[PDB]
Amino acid sequence: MAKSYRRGSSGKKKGSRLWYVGGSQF
Amino acid sequence: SNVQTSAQRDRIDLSHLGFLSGQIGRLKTVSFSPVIAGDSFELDAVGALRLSPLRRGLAIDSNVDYFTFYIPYRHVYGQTWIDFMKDGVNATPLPTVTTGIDMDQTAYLGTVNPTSGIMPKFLHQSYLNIYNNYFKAPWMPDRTEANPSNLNDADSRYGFRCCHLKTIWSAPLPPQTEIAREMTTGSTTIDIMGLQSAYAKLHTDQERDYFMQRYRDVISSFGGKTSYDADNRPLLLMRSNFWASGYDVDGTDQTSLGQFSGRVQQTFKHAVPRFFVPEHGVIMTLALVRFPPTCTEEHHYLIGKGSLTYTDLAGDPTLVGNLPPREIAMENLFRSGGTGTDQKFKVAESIWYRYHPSYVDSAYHLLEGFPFLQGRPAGNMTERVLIDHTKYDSCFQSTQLGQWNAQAKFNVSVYRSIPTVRDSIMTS
Amino acid sequence: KHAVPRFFVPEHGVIMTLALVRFPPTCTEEHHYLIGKGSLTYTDLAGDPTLVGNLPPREIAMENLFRSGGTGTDQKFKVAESIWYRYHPSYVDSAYHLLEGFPFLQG
Amino acid sequence: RCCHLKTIWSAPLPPQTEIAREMTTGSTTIDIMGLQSAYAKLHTDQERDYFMQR
Amino acid sequence: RCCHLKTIWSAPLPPQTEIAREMTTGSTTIDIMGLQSAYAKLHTDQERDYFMQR
Amino acid sequence: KHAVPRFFVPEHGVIMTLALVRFPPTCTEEHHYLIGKGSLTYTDLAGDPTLVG
Amino acid sequence: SNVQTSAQRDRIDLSHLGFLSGQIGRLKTVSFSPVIAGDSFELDAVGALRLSP
DNA sequence: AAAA
DNA sequence: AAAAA
DNA sequence: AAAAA
Repeated sequence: MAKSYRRGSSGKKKGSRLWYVGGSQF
Repeated sequence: SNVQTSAQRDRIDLSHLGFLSGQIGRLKTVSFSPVIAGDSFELDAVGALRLSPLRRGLAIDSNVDYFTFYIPYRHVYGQTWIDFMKDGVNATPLPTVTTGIDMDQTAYLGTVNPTSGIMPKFLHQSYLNIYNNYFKAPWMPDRTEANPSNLNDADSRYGFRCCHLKTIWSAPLPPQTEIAREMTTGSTTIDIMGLQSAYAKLHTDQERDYFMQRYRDVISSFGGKTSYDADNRPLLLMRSNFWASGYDVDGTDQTSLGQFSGRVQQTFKHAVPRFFVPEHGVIMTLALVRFPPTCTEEHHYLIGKGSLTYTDLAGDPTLVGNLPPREIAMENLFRSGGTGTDQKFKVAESIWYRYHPSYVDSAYHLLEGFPFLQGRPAGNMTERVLIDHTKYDSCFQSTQLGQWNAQAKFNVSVYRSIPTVRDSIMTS
Repeated sequence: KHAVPRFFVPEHGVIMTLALVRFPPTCTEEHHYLIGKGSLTYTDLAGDPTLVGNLPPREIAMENLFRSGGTGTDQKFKVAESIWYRYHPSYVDSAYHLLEGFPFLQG
Repeated sequence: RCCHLKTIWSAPLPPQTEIAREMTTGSTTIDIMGLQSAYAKLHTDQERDYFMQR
Repeated sequence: RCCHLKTIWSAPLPPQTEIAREMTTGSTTIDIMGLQSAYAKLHTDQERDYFMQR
Repeated sequence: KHAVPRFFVPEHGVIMTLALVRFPPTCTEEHHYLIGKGSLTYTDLAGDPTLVG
Repeated sequence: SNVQTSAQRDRIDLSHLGFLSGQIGRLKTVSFSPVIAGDSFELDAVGALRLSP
């Protein structure tokens, strides 16, 4: 009954990477 | 080693969620996003709006408004902002404002109150500029609170009270309206050329009472125009208007078999066209919820006056278009209305032949579940035009989410010349 | 549906399947970094590419992001120099605080 | 227990992140070729802090 | 009175032009990450001396 | 001739026109920098791009 | 920070004016221009010559 | 070469 | 592969 | 942009 404003917390990522924790993290 | 001096245009995602609530007829900030000069900004909001559960079924729909504005930092700080950017790295930090100690003392600004009690002033000052230029009545004075902590609990928690939808009583003629204008003729003589000059000066005064109370209105009458930087006003980007509807739920047990409960649930969209940001500043979004102003004990003017003369009833064009505005009392429009000086205002000479009021039967009076103004709007002219949310408490069931609540997703995409995270963390 | 393509098993062993359920991390008392810092300098607000891409990482406290956040050594970590211009947090109105039924991190 | 979805506070820089790096220059002199070598060694350390821990 | 047409003597570099910029290194050590930050601040000052005074 | 394109006046104000007359700055007793310095080093004369920039 | 080691080919303007006088049958220098190895040089002089009345 |  | 299909 | 879409 409500797709966009109930699924996810932000928009789609089309740009540079933001987070670097030292490797893969899942 | 390697010093970086420029950056490519990158797509930055500023999307976030919003959980919003408020009262009827109060302006409240729902989203904001600081911007940099040279950015390319675009916004799209999708969500659902709800009211508190009703005591009865659906009777009257509500009206919802969404607004978006852009305010440069130069409008907030002035010359201080100019010296800030010219100095560079060693510039003086910008001034701040003081806030309260509770968690909800800045809810009208769309943010949680920090525990330090100190915040930048560009959100508070931008809110005042928007309200004084677009939402208050042109004839009432400006709001000039220096700090958020100077507001009362109601204003900081929910926002400033706005004006009702335009009616005969909620949109009266401005208080500086004259019904007479005197001249200084001689004891037994009169100058008739001076009489012509008197009418010319009266016409310019009436123009500034009805049409031109702001500087940009005076320039517009000459045929010119002013930029938003000339009078230091916020720039409107987009406005959206829609009505909220829902459905009904039926009770099925022994006691409630035959009664109904209405719930309002409406999806909406608020799309803003692509905007080129010329200077550093902020972009804010606000919401407003109102009901049509229906009063239970309101009747026709001809019914309330009782004794009718030729001027009242004939509707003769010569008399209608050549007489000064008439002053009437609240008694002539509402049951138990007043007659004193604070219950008096001025209207057009034959306004009652251009509109017809709504009728509410006496069976609906003092009945919970119907959004109505029980009786009449009280107070002076200032209190009569502004909406009071406590009068709608009889329509909703008590809840922690106020009188309306919403949940929206703001899709924000901006093209920004900023270095990547990898560039920022690697020395070489 | 969870479909796995055909696999050739080279040696003796086991094949295991696991599940994980999570919510997006929304906190009630979270605000913007510029709001939490209060006094803003040229480096914080101007967004000048020369300063953003040539400075060491900045260390911030939990107080700058959350109400009643800490300042001690255990409430300190390091972020990018201008990370606040690359994301925007979610806002939860104070009417939703301490209300049962909403999946939130209270505080 | 697993990790939250990545945010500013749930995905911080690793705790072995340095904001300074010192050299051993002379009392009134400095080797500038040695300075170039110092930046090269700092770059490899930052690679193993942000990208290569496995 | 206005200005001459631009020549070497009638269009000199602005009087707020520096030929040196000092740092506060240690007695026997230097931070090299701090050295990178020093060049960044010098670049913005030179921009406002040659191009951006308004 | 001094022709100004059509202009829409947005507010009350004034429109002014001014003039300026100048000569190219030629000085009688001016000489080359290399002549005036006299003693020339490698930096002055070689024009090496690494040193110049 | 960033050390420069090379440069592009740029068009340099070395035009100037000359006010010259002399006597009959004497050799006199009227113009000069120092040059660097690898340059591409071109010259064109236009003027008017006068005698005393 | 980086959005590793 | 958190970010409507 | 309060006035069925």
